[PDB]
Amino acid sequence: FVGGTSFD
Repeated sequence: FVGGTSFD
């Protein structure tokens, strides 16, 4: 997901 450390 956009907005975090290495998330989808």
